[PDB]
Amino acid sequence: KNRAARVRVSKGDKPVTYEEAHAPHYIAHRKGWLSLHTGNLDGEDHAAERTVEDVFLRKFMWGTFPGCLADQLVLKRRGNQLEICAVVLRQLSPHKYYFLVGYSETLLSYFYKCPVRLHLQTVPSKVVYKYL
Amino acid sequence: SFFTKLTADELWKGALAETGAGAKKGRGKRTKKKKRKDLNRGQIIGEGRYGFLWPGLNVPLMKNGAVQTIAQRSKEEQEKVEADMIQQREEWDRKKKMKVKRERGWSGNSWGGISLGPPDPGPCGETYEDFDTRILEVRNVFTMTAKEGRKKSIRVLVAVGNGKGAAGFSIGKATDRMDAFRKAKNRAVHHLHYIERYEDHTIFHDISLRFKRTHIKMKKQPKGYGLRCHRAIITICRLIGIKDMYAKVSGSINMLSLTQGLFRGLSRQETHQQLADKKGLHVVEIREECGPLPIVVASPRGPLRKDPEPEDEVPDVKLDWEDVKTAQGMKRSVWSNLKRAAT
Amino acid sequence: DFNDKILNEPLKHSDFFNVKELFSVRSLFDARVHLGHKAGCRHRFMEPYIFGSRLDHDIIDLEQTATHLQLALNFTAHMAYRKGIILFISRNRQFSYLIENMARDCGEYAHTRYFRGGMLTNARLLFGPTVRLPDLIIFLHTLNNIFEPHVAVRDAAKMNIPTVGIVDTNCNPCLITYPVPGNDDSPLAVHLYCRLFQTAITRAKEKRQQVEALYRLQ
Amino acid sequence: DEPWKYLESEEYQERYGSRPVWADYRRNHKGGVPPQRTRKTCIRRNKVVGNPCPICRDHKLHVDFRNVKLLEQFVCAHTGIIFYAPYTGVCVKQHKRLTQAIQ
RNA sequence: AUAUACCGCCAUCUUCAGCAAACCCUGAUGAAGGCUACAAAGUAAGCGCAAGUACCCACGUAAAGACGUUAGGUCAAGGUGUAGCC
Ligand SMILES: [Mg+2]
Ligand SMILES: [Mg+2]
Ligand SMILES: [Mg+2]
Ligand SMILES: [Mg+2]
Ligand SMILES: [Mg+2]
Ligand SMILES: [Mg+2]
Ligand SMILES: [Zn+2]
Ligand SMILES: [Zn+2]
Repeated sequence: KNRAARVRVSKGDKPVTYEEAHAPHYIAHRKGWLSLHTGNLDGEDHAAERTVEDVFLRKFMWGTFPGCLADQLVLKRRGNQLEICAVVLRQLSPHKYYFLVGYSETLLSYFYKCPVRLHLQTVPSKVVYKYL
Repeated sequence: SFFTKLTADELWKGALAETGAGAKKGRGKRTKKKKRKDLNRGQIIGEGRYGFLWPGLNVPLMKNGAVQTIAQRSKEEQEKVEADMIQQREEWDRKKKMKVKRERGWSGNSWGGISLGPPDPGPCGETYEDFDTRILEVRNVFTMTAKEGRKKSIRVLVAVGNGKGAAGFSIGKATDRMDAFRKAKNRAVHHLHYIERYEDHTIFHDISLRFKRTHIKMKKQPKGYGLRCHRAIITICRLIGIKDMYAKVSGSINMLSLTQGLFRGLSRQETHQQLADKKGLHVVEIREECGPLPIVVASPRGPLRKDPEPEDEVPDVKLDWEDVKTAQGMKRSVWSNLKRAAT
Repeated sequence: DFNDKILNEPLKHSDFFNVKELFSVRSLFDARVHLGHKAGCRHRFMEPYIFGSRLDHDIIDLEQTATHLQLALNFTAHMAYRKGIILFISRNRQFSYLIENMARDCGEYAHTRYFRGGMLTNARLLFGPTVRLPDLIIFLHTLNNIFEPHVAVRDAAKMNIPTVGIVDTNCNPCLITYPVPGNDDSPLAVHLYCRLFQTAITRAKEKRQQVEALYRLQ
Repeated sequence: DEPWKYLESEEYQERYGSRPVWADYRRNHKGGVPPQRTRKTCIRRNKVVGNPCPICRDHKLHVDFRNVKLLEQFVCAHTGIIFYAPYTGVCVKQHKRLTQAIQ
């Protein structure tokens, strides 16, 4: 019996997403990685820094866009460029959405001294993979 | 630290301790339960200690067709806002924790005189708002299994009825109380017996029977009398639509078999049109309010019989010592004639 | 309202579709419907339908047989004129081919294969939410291979569906509405019942057709 | 109002309906059979006791010989005998005030 | 301090294969049971097993291996409920 990034089978009252449904040993076989960087490859370095900073970024953005997201994020770091991709719901106003977008963009840029940019995709209700 | 901080649901799970050692086996705890509370939904995103004025999320972006500017919420302003939020949280908590008043039935903490409301609509579409439900009993049945051992399995008995002579009893078994109620109510509304009644408020004649060592004797009784019977029978008659009778139960007390024998007798009773068309005679009714006047009840639909019944004298009929006692009047007991509640 | 009048018109008339000409005691005796199992295979509720016994073999009363057969044919024909669904059952594998073939020929349906648990009761979950269960069931062989009462009579008595079964000396005519005493086992009897049902349902269908054409004219 | 138009007033109708007044009342008491004689009263020193009877809790009602259709709901239309206080749920004081009023 | 509040993470049977929401039926409508294929009341969402994926193949090895028992271990990876030093 192993409990590691998996859902407990319920009566059928648990909407689960693709990622939250599939197992961690299915990660390379039937999933992708939430981050995409080269610190892990051989010869590179600063992998610890990459991981720490991306975890902090994920937490900060989850808490500065609270209640609107419905899934994990997609990070895409091409050389210097940093790209974020999120899926959110249409809870609040686009005014607030764009205000927080610009706010987080400026904060991340001034913090990391790095060119940052993000995209957000709207959904009426969070997609579900199955009902477990 | 912030890196050590994490999401909310994990903390809520760890605080509630929903499962793992105490929830299983049914041992539970000493009726202590931490109520789930949602904090993110409560406050607006803009609320904080430093009350900067935010045209983006906290303040409307445009006013009088003029763009706004960042401003300050001073000491007494943010204090007013904090007091308002405290009052709002207290109101939400009050509305959260309150009493729950499910109507007292046969007794407190008992599911006897409780009604689940009418059955649910059918899949093809079948509305049963005319039907009223009733939970006769509920019991925590236990049966053991190899690996998990004792399992709690709720069994429930229910009845349903119109108030127009149609009704049905049923049982329901499930691991959950509400699910068992639902199963029982559905298959009850599907399983129903009809019984006739004489003048919308009584049975046609007294019925004495036995069923699984459960002797039961119901006696017809005229208007202005009420229902002095076992409380289960009282609720069942409320569902049926008859307003008054008498009844007695002797021997074992298992209300499942009680209801089964009750419906069996109420179904096997013969109507007066039935009996008249069977025998070939005119039924004649006599009251005490009315004098010596023959009131015909029902006549044979077929050809009437020519000769009348010969007078049956000293009939071979097995009677009851208790009712003979109560008729002779020598019987005495404080427990017989009590001035109970309404019906 | 005139539609209800057309639906109700055949009821007042007796033998309105002329079902009597199909059968006669001559034909029944020729098809050997009058036979019965041994006295050991006798049944209480079937006793009164037994005209007598010979060589410890049971014999059926042909007057009662003809009465019940007339009633059954009349009911089936009224239902067919009402377009009511009809469903045949014959668990006996000796005639499943013929019975399915005549079912195809009639347009009314049949189930000769193994009967599944709760096929009628849980039919909603089995097939779908909205499904029209049949309006009439009939039995060419009331008992199964092991000789128990087929679950279909019980299911029909439960869910209020009428049943018309040919009851042999081993069968239980209590649940049956229109029990027809006869010979469930003989091939002549099976073929004769099938042909009679073909003629009856087809006459009812073509009669509904002609009446509908007459009303479309008028 | 001392007169009996408060009964025809539709607040009475929506508060009760076609049912009698005693039908809604229910007694809190010991287990099984209740006591055989109701409480002495529902009002004391211009103070009301918890779970009072309906005719006492509804102060706008007035028990008098003149309110015939209010008094007749207790005594059965099919038998002239008046129902008892343990039946109708009222205290003995107002019960016997009602019995003398109907007399 | 409390693993006898817990989350998170694992041993165990498991070198198993069953676990099962939702319906129906039998038992006089009791706890409970539902298997007979030349077939007699069982139908099954879903999970698991399995299949496919990784290594050199389709085998093999890994991986996976549910419901639950052992109030199994861990408040000493980390956090947190309760009780305390403050
Ligand atoms: Mg392992
Ligand atoms: Mg109490
Ligand atoms: Mg432990
Ligand atoms: Mg496998
Ligand atoms: Mg392994
Ligand atoms: Mg231990
Ligand atoms: Zn035979
Ligand atoms: Zn009072």
